[PDB]
Amino acid sequence: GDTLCIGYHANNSTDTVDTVLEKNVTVTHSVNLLEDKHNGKLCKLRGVAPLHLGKCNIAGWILGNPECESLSTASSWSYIVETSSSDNGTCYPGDFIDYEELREQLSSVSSFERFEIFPKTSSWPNHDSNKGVTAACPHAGAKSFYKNLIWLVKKGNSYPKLSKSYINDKGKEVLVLWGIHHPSTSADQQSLYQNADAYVFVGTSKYSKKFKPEIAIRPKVRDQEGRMNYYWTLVEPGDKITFEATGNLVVPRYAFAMERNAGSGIIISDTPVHDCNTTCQTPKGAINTSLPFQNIHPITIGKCPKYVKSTKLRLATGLRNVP
Amino acid sequence: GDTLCIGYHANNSTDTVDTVLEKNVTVTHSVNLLEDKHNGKLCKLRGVAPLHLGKCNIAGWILGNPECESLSTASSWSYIVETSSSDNGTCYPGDFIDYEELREQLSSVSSFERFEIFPKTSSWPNHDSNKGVTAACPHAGAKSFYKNLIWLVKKGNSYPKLSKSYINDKGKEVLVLWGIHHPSTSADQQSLYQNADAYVFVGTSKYSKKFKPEIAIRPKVRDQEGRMNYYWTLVEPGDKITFEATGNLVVPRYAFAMERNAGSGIIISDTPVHDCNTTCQTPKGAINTSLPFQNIHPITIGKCPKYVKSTKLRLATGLRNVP
Amino acid sequence: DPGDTLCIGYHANNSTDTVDTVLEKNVTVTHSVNLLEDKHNGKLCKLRGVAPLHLGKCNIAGWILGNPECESLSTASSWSYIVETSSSDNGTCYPGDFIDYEELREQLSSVSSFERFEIFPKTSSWPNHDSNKGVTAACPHAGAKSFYKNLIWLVKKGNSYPKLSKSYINDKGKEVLVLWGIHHPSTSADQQSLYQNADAYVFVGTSKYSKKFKPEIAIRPKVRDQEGRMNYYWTLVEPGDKITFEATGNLVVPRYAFAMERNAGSGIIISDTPVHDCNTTCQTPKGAINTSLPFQNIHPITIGKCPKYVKSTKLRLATGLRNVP
Amino acid sequence: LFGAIAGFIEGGWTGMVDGWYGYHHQNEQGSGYAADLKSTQNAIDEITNKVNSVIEKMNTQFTAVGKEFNHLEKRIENLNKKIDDGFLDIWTYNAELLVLLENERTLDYHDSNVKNLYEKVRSQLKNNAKEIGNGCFEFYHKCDNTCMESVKNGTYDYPKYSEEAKLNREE
Amino acid sequence: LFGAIAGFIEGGWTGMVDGWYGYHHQNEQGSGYAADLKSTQNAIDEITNKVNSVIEKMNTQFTAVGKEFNHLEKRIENLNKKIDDGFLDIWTYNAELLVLLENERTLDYHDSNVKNLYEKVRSQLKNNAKEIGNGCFEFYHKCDNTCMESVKNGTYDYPKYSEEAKLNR
Amino acid sequence: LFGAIAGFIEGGWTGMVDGWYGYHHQNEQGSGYAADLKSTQNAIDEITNKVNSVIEKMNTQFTAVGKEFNHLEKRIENLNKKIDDGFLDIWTYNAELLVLLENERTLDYHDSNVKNLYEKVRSQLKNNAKEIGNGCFEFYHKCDNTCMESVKNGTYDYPKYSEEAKLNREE
Ligand SMILES: *[C@@H]1O[C@H](CO)[C@@H](O[C@@H]2O[C@H](CO)[C@@H](O)[C@H](O)[C@H]2NC(C)=O)[C@H](O)[C@H]1NC(C)=O
Ligand SMILES: *[C@@H]1O[C@H](CO)[C@@H](O)[C@H](O)[C@H]1NC(C)=O
Ligand SMILES: *[C@@H]1O[C@H](CO)[C@@H](O)[C@H](O)[C@H]1NC(C)=O
Repeated sequence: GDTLCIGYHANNSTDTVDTVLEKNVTVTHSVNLLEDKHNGKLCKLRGVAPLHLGKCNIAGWILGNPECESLSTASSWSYIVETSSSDNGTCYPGDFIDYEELREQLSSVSSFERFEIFPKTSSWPNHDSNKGVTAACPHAGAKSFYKNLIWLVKKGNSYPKLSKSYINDKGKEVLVLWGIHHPSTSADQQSLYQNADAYVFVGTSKYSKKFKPEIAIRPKVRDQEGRMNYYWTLVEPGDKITFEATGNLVVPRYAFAMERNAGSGIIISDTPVHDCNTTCQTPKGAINTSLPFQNIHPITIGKCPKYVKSTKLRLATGLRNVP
Repeated sequence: GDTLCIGYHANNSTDTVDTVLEKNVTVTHSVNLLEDKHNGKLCKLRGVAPLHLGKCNIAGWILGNPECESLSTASSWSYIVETSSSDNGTCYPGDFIDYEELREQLSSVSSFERFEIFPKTSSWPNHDSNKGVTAACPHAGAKSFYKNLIWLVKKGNSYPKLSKSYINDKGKEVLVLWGIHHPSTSADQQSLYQNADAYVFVGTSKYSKKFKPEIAIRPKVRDQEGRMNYYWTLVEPGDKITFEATGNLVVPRYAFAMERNAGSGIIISDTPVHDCNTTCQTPKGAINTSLPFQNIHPITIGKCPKYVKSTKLRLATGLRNVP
Repeated sequence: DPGDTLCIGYHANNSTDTVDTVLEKNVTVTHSVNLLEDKHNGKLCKLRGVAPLHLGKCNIAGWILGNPECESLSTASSWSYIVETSSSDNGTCYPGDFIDYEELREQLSSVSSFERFEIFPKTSSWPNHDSNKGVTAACPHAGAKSFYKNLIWLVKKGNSYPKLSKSYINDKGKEVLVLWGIHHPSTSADQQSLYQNADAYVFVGTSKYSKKFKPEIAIRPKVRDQEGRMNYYWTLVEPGDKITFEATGNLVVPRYAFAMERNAGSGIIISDTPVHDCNTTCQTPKGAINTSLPFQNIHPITIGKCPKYVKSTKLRLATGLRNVP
Repeated sequence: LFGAIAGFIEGGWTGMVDGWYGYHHQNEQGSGYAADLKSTQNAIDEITNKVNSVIEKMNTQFTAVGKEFNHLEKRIENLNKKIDDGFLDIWTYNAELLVLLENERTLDYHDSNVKNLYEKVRSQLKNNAKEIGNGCFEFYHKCDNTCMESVKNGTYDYPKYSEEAKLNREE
Repeated sequence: LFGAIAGFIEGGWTGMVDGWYGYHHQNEQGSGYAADLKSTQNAIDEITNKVNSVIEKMNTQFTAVGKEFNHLEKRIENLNKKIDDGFLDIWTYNAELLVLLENERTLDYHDSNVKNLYEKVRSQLKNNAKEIGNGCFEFYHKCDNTCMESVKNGTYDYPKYSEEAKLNR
Repeated sequence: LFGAIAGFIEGGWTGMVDGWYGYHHQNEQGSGYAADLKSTQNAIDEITNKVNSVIEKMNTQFTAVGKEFNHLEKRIENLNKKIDDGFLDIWTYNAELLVLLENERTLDYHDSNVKNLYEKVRSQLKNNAKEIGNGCFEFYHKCDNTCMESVKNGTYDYPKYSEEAKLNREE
């Protein structure tokens, strides 16, 4: 007799999926819901490149460590990259106060301009701005210092009361950093600043702090028994910052006008940076995906798939495959 | 030949729902699962009203800024409201130490009473309690000061060592605040307190701190080149607090007996406050709902629906609607 | 009349277990499994086969400082978490702040190796200062005035307090925890009586740490009979690094320090549940949970590899069918 | 999907107003709609339960979401922002999918009820009626209002009409 | 729902003890219950899988929930409380709903199996048997223990019996 | 489960390449496979929708996961670790179960479609064809290519063939 039969597709396929009732069911068609591929590159995020530090810390880079000016300084970045070899930072030993908060705040800026707040050539006529140099920060073989600060020292036999202000006319906020130096011994204090019993004061509308030298011998670090502490503040548009000192103040030379962004981060990685566009970035490489889940890395930056611990998330689209 | 037919309801309805397989399916009956309506009011939470500051900060309110005593001071609140115009705070410039923690601890109190720990009239017979007034804190046109503190100054030519205790007999904890004044110049220090080299000490069973004046000129704020720092501590029932000083102490006048609550918060908003009951409060208005989700505001106080990003969450109850 | 009969049907039984579904409550089923762990063993156990440190009468503070009441404790070189009791009460017996105390307790949570040693031997370390009269009514031992075992309260010898200077280089290959104190007398008479020099100072330093301390002389309200105070400080000295002390008064000096290897995320439980020789992979202040199940309603604050805490009272999964006898 | 709603019964009835599922008879005494009370009532019960479940299982804590951080506390301020955003993302995703999955199942629930109502009837009449399709049965005999209702509550008497029916089934 | 369990087959059998689904015959040689082994076994496999899935997919980190805060850290203490409470609310909600959704589906799964077992049989006998309703078939012919078993494992011989059946029909 | 796929229709067809569901005819003019275009197309639409839903409902915030803490900030460092792990555990569990549940339902969706295609045909032919089982129908009459297609799009003429069919069925 003539016959009509109802049936369903079967094919080549060897994809398997799991269901709640059965494991390893072969299906005709199927789609993976888990992104497991990255591009092995550090990319631009929302079309703007990261700041890449290479040899240096963030500390090394904003203080202006002598090794850190091989870096072309851009006015914009979407996140910051340090490498495992990012080693040049504070070359004169000391605390960098609220360092982590600085690195957070500096994560991502839409505008960033370096400028000379206190021009070296005309700012300090009663103090020595040239002998402020150390074996702890060497440059072309010679004793050197940070590019963005100046270590003032007495001129002849006098350290007169120093007093100096800056008003923020930049229209953005400006980041200013300074240091205070703690000699090893009384002989060193007197030798560098004359006045035993020196003090420093730094002030703005919101900031106010007095500093006194803590004279003692610490364990040798990069050949120094003294120490320098590093400080920073953000001066608001229209506000003024004033320095007053009778010794021990390592003075600002360059400061930074900037416009902070929002939440970005710092990645530490040896993945090479590329001209390359992404919307989700990890320390291993970028993820270009539509998919809701990834297992590449828990710590991402951008607009990212949710990180999961699974190795496969295969969704059935076709039917059970019965050849 | 007569006939019996099986069928199903259809109607007026134009509500649509989405399913995983199909978008925009018209159904006969339907219920929204997402609360999207608020009442545009700030209300009483668990039947007790918030503390509404108006013109003032919390700082200005507990210190007793002269602009802040238009406020009727209740012994109970469920949360605190500041407005975008809440501007009168510390009128003599300085840091308010652990301010944000204070505001957290003061969020919600079941009992709150202001009293005079150190009565002005009898507490300071060897110091001047009347000339402690400034253009930085004006009242009815005249120089004034905070209501809750007194700025003690030398009497004639002497500032004798001051020493004063309070034992907490209130049975609750008491909040005490005090300040320490940093003059602009040596001439001012001596002028106000006589003794160059003054100090202050404040102590309880758990609290101990010495303070020394930091004399220097800061940038002008509300016409002041000196500063004042504000401090606070919670004295436990039975414990004692003692103040010792040879100058620079701005002394407590009023303190606060109180019983802290639990986790409430501070909302800053210009939404008007109403006699009105709610169990969930947002800066935009209150949410009276049975539903599990809302898209009104991520930052709520009370017992709230979960905040989501969606615009509709319509659950089908009836069947597919087929006219 | 009737032809042969074959019927199709399904099991029914004894069972009284009920489950809920989205459409119906309280449906009796034939077979059923609970998904929510609600039983604990009422004991404090070893986590990953290593026992917790149990402090008994003492704080962490009293235990590392070496409060005189705290050396009934056998000091093991390894622990998986720390237990304090509601009676853990002997701590800093001379009143003061313990700086970064909570951080210290976090860091000391769990150590895979821990060894106490004498960094500055009492017998030979302080030939120009008095190391025997540093004792107080605030810290009593066998009826007599005493002090912490792990620190020494140096005082002037005769009429002099010469500038003290003393270093230690960390040769232990692990990090070492060193603690010290600074003492703030009550009055100038006391300061001078104890250390001679009005205007003493203390400095402490490593490669990363540096701090100067000055005495804050004043009378505080009395605690355990004291009007002065002592502050307690600590730091972790990395392998190869050196720590130096310098002082002209007021320094309560280290005697014993601790070589150690920190673990990872453990925690401190405060509980009166007894500790047992007993193995677990999930621990709570009420007792241990030995379970395969994904959820538990015993306690929100657990340590180990645990079921997720939930607020429910039953989570019964149906395995059989609707039961219709 | 069970193949009834917008399936072999291709349309709904705006005429039937007193329930979700029911009948349309046409005999000698007249015609009209009547909702099946028992299965409609049962469905409104179970759907009410589904809605109440999705609402009432939401355990809710008294909490104050907002926190305030100072200018040197951006890290913890950002930590805090991370947790709020983390919760946003899971509550948004779960709510959306919960709605999607339940709707899909509600519609199939209804399809199932309709299909079972149809089969409850075919089961009873057997070959005393012709399956016309479109969920209609044509009786091979006269079926008055009392006969119609015997069908509606499951008490149809098959043998009673078998001879009359089988006569007409030939013709 | 598939309409079988507490449906057109209105009750269960306490008499059938060796399986979840099965048969009750009654012929000339006797009567009794026998569980369908193959479809019972298959179901216990799948339901075991369901239970193991709900349990084994739970990835679990070694962690220590508790944290200690000092009297000047109420804010971060409260932050911490917020994250504990947040998790409590999502795990509680998901667990409750998970159980509700899966139970509904497990009951429907069983309904489906029974309905399919019934149709597997109606398919085979066709008009050699009368559908009585209640999940029973009345044979229009003699069906002995060997005939009964030919039905139970899908090897019923329809033509063999058609004449005998049609005579009685 | 609806009992069709790997059920009463025990195997699939590697021979039918242009769709998910279809027919195999065999008459006098030849034999071959033809996919049912309408129900295949409908299914690919709906399954596309399911995939897109699971993907597109994921709302995603611009965030930077990482945070850096100082040696005296272990507590908040650990607090931060707790939130990252907590999210890990919920997203892992949800994603795994979502996939398991949806797969189970997709497979049953297909089963349902096949079963409805079969019933769509049985419904039309009635006793003009013999249900052989295995999803096949044997016609009691000649059914040519035009007849075959009248079946495939729901326009089979039952009365047209009833006499021819009933002769071959009975006499
Ligand atoms: C920049 O960093 C480099 C390498 O990280 C430093 O070079 C080392 O200096 C040390 C300490 O003085 C010497 O003993 C070694 O010879 C150098 N080591 C290596 C690995 O090259 C250098 O001191 C840093 N300079 C600045 C200015 O930061
Ligand atoms: C109070 O606030 C206003 C407006 O915000 C300000 O102009 C005024 O000087 C303040 N005065 C005091 C005493 O705080
Ligand atoms: C230890 O604790 C007890 C309990 O109150 C106290 O009386 C005693 O003085 C303490 N001893 C020391 C040395 O702290």
